Amino acid sequence: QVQLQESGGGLVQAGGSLRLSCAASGSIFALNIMGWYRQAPGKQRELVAAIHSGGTTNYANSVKGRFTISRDNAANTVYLQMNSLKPEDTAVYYCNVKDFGAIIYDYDYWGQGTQVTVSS
Amino acid sequence: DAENLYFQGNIFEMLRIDEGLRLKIYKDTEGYYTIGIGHLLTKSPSLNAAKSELDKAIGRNTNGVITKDEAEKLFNQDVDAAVRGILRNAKLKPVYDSLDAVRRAALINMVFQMGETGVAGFTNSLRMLQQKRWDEAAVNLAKSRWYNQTPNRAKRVITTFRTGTWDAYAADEVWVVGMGIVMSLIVLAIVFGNVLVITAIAKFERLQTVTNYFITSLACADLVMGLAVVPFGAAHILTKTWTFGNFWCEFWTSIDVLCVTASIETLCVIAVDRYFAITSPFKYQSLLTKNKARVIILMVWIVSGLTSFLPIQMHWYRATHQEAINCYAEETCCDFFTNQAYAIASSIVSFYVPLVIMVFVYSRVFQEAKRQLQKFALKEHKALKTLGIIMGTFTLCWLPFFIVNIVHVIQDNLIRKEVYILLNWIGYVNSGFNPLIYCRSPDFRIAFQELLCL
Ligand SMILES: Cc1ccccc1CC(C)(C)NC[C@H](O)c1ccc(O)c2c1OCC(=O)N2
Ligand code: NA
Repeated sequence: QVQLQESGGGLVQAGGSLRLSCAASGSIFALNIMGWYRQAPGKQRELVAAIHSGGTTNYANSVKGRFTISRDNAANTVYLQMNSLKPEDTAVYYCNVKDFGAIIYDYDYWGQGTQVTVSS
Repeated sequence: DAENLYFQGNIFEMLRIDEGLRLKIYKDTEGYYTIGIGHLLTKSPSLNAAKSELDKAIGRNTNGVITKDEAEKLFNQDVDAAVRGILRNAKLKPVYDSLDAVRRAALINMVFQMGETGVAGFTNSLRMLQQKRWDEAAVNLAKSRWYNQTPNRAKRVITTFRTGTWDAYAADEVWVVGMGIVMSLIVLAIVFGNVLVITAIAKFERLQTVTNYFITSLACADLVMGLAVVPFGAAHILTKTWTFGNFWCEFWTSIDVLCVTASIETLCVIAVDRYFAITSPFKYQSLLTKNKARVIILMVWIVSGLTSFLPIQMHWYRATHQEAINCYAEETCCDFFTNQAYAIASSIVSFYVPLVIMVFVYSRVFQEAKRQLQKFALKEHKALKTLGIIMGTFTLCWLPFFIVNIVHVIQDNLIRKEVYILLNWIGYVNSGFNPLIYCRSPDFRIAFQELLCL
């Protein structure tokens, strides 16, 4: 029963920069993975950038060097920096949280979704 | 009589409950050497005096250990000598004749225990039994030295004198019946619960995760438990004997230790798996492949086989004492005897090393959750409660057995056989609990419903 507020998306020119932002409202376990997924037009949902509660990160092989993920102090907010945007980065970006409350498995919380359109 | 239904009332099943069957020499409540079904060997404090009297009675060199067959023949002789002792005596025979079938057994019981001469010393209580004053004799007998030494046995015998029925012994068989159905429910739960888990993972392409690859192994180990180990063990206990010869006795025993090892070691592997899955998820995903995991599983089963089928089939696990020698020879005996070496080595592998790793790893999780990038709120309490169930259920079910297993190795006779078996069975039911612990994921939950179309 927690919420994920997404913000930052919109229209952007090719090669432009954009900053997605997601804040986690509620009580999430101290160990978790907060990140972003995307759905390209007519393609499957793909991991973009993720960040473990312990600081370490992970990116798709198509956004490495261009996209960078970071997080806030204790507000549990995650900022996604997207530089050098390409037309193939045009998709729907969902904010995601993997909560390890159960240890054995993981509980997913999703965001509402924010559109990002890159002017080809 | 036309009676072949269970619990016919007589002296034989009555004494078997009061005395019990013990093949190796033991000490009674007084300290005298007794063997079989309450057979007094001698009153000499020397164990060699006991053995010499025993060898004379049986007719061979027994080394303190007789067979079931020999024990029963001693039983009937001791019963017949009690009946002959009653009819020879002048105080016992008048009372014995004037008693009913049920109250005759209660008298024989007393004579069987403290001898013809001793029982005839109960002048007043025999005078009351003769005049059919059961409740006075009941009160009176409870004031004797016999009531203070073995009160539990006396109460039953006194009650048999008072009521004149088998009330004090009738209930003993009801509990065996209640025991049997519970075992069935255990087998049912273990089989149904685990067949479900394995089907859910095999059928759904989405429960095909690394962690679930370890669950499958844990579920497989628990499956063979409820199919092979648990039922055959139930029949062994219920029917009092073993009816599958020596080969299947050690084959079954091998399956027992094999699955218990593979189960607990997997619980250990899962704990480590979840540690890396949680503490360092990016390294965990890239390093631990499905092939690497399927190698881990193979090794856990290989170690399991090394501590089960290998030592057992090669008879390395075997004890050397006479009671173990006889049981290994007897086709209808499948009692479990091992040497210090095996019982210690198997316990460390099957339980103790997994235990330590799991306690360590699950601590590192709780301790590292404190030191992350972060109010004393709700989500942590519910999480702490989870591992309290995870680690608690494992501990509560297997720790009491493996402790006792060790204590029986250090000091002999410290653990009664009944306890060792009950605690072993409390460990068996952990195979039923596991599918309720390791399969609460939303994916398992959805799979479980679709599988049985709820
Ligand atoms: C056959 C019989 C007769 C009477 C009562 C019980 C049984 C069944 C038995 C004892 C075989 N259960 C095996 C038990 O679950 C077990 C499991 C893993 C182990 O590593 C060990 C172990 O036994 C002690 C040990 O040192 N190692
Ligand atoms: Na045997």
